[PDB]
Amino acid sequence: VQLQQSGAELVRPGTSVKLSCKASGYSFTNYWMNWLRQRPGQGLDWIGMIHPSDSETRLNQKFKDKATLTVDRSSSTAYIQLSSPTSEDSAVYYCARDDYDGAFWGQGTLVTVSAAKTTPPSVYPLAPGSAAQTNSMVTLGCLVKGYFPAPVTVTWNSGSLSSGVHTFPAVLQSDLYTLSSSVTVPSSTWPSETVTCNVAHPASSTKVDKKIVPRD
Amino acid sequence: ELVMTQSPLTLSVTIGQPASISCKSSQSLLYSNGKTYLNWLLQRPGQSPKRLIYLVSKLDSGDPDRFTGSGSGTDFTLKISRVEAEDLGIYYCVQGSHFPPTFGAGTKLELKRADAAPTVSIFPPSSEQLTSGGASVVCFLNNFYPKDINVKWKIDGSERQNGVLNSWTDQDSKDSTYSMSSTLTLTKDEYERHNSYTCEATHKTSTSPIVKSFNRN
Ligand SMILES: N#Cc1ccc([C@@H]([C@H](O)Cc2ccc(F)cc2)n2cncn2)cc1
Repeated sequence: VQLQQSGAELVRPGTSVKLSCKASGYSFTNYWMNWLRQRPGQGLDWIGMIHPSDSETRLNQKFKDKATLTVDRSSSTAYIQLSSPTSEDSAVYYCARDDYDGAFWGQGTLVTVSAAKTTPPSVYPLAPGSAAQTNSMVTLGCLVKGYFPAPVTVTWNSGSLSSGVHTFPAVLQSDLYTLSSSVTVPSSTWPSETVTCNVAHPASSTKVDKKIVPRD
Repeated sequence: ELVMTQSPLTLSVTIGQPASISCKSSQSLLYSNGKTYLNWLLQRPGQSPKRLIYLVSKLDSGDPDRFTGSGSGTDFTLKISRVEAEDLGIYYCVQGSHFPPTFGAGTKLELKRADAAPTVSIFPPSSEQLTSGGASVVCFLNNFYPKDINVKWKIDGSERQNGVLNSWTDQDSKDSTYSMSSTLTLTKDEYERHNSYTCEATHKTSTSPIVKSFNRN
C-alpha cells in the first residue's frame, strides 16, 4: 500500500489550490479516504473524508466552506480543493486511511499561503550593546528578516564556527519568514578576530555576509 | 466537538526506562456497539503520523510489545515498558466515536537531563535596520533545561508585547538542552520613545528574574 501526495504549493491568499493523493496497493473504491491537516507546530485536524465508490462525503463542519473533496476513479487519485485560503490555512495536508483493513498516511503536502514574491532576507548584525563584558564568553548573532520562500542556510565564518551555534527555526509571520542565529566565542577571539554570518537564500540566488562590528 | 486532553504535553524520558502518556476525552468514547474508538499514533521527526494502537488496546502489525494501550470511558493510557531511541517523537490519541474525530494536542517525548540555567543575551537594533525604518530587539536564552521558560520584554519597567516573534530549537542532540530566540520588533519611532530594554526570563533554575538589559544611551 502507498498514498502518493503531490508536491509543495505556494498559494496566494484569497485564491485557491487543489492537492492530489494517488493511492496504490489496494482497491481505491473500497475504503474512505481521509484528509487531515497540521498547521505549523500545531496538532492534527481531521478535515473530512470521501468514498471513491460514489464520491460520498462527510466533512468536519469547520471546513465545510473551505474544503471540497473529489475523486478520479480512473487514476485512483483523491483530490482536495481549498477555497479562499488564508494565512491560517498554511499547513501540511495529509490524506490517509484509518480503518479495519488498514492505517496508512501519505507523505504529506506543504501548503504555504502568502502574497509575497521571492524576497531575499534583510540580514542584520547582532552586536552586544556595550553593556558589560564580565562574561568569559561573548554571544553574537544575525537576524535574518523578511525572506520568502523558505529556507535559507546560515553559517558562521564559512563553517569555521560550528559549535556554539544556534540557528533557530524560521517562523512564518505576515507573509514572510524570519529566523535568527547565535554564536558564542571567547572574549579573546572577538572582536580581535572577525566574526561573520553568511546567509544563503537559494530562491533569490543570493548569498550575503554580515560582519559583526563591535558596538560603537 | 469532543475535546481530547493529553498529558503531559512534553514527556521527559530516559532510554531504558518506562513511559506513560495520558489521554482524557470530554465525553465517553464507548459507542453503541460495545466498541470504544480510540487510537494512538506516533509521529517521528520529519515523518507522517503512524497509528500504533487502535480500539484502545489492539497493537498494529509490527508495533513492539513494549507498547500497551489501556483504559475505557473517558480515560486512556499509552505505556512504553522501556523507551528506545526509535520511540522518540510526538504521540497523539484520537477519538472516532463522536463526529468529527478529534486528536489530542500531542505528547512529545524528550530526554531527561539535569537542570541548566539559560545564558541570556540581548541585542539592540542594527543601524542598518534603523536606516530602513525598523527596530528589532533580539534576545537569546541558550542551553537551558527544562524546556519550560517564561520570557517577558520589559521596556523601562513595564511589559510590552506589541510585535513579537519567538522561536525554539529542538532539544539539542548532544547536551539535551533547549535554546530560545525572542525578537521584539518596533518601528524606529516607537523604539526611540523608550530607554531601558530588558529581556526577562523566569525559569526554575532561579527564584529571581534572569535579566539582561541595555539603555539606548
Ligand atoms: N464519528 C466519526 C468518524 C468519522 C470518520 C472516520 C474515518 C477515520 O477513521 C478518521 C481518522 C483519520 C485518521 C486517523 F489517524 C484517525 C481517524 N474513517 C472511517 N472509515 C474510514 N475512515 C472515523 C470516525
